[PDB]
Amino acid sequence: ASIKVIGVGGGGNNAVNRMIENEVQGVEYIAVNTDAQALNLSKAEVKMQIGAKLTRGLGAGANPEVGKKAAEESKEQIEEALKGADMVFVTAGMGGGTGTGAAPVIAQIAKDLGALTVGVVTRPFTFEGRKRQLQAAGGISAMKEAVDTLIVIPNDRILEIVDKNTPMLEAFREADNVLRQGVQGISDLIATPGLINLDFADVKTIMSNKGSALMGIGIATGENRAAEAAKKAISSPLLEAAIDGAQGVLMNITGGTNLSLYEVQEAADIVASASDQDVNMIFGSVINENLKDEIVVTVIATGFL
Ligand SMILES: Nc1nc2c(ncn2[C@@H]2O[C@H](COP(=O)(O)OP(=O)(O)OP(O)(O)=S)[C@@H](O)[C@H]2O)c(=O)[nH]1
Repeated sequence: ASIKVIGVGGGGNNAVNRMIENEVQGVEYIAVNTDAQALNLSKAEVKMQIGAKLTRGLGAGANPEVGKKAAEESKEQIEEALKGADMVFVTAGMGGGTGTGAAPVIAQIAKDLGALTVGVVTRPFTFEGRKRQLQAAGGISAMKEAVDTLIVIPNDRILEIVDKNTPMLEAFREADNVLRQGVQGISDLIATPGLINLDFADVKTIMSNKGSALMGIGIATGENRAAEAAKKAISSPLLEAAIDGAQGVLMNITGGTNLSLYEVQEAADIVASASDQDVNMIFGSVINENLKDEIVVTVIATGFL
């Protein structure tokens, strides 16, 4: 009922902006940064500057230690901001200083408060350099110890979706959109009750912080949309392990008012047919009025180990 989405650092805050612009509902947004300048470009209602004393508003200069200590300096404000949350999503681009360093601290505060804590983060593009990869790896494992589930999106695979024409700025806008889809694929099923009844217990069921969780997305229009989006999702480049490896699978099929009973059934059956015979699978369905002839299928795969 109290669902919070908390973006951390530049990348995460940009993802929270795409979410606000697509009027994702049912969630309270919070933006967190060590950089005061960037913070004021956030559209989130609550804007939290962390590590005022340590960084004086100037960012964490690409050092995860500073991001971590910034979030520790602001320990009590993060607690106040999150009090009463049943569920907390923590988004960030891993690789820099504030995301990598602060996101784990914020995730741990949320778990400690009893929130169901899901992380949704990206691993950086290979073109960003070995040092960004290293820093990111470090924060990804830190995050896994601090969340109930960590969804990890490998940015390189985004380049296998958008065309090879795409320059950096547009590539990163796509990353904001994958991050949004990872949060929203889950939050939409739980923010409001759908036509398929789907509760917290159902969602707790697919939660594992043992191994990075992975997501697949598929989008289609036209008369064969259900099967095409289901099939694309199970074949998403973002889904680096095959879906049959997963012990847990959440599936979100979203569509417009013409989303049909047979499509739901078809998409659910495709995804279940690709999955392990003993998978624990929870399916949800939501109507998005703004979609017209397009459907979206998201799968979150967990418990690969
Ligand atoms: N989704 C998204 N990801 C971004 C964007 N800009 C950079 N990234 C990714 O996130 C990673 C971290 O960058 P960023 O969020 O901007 O740093 P920061 O966490 O704020 O860290 P800092 O030291 O500058 S204070 C980058 O390595 C890159 O992969 C963006 O605008 N949107």
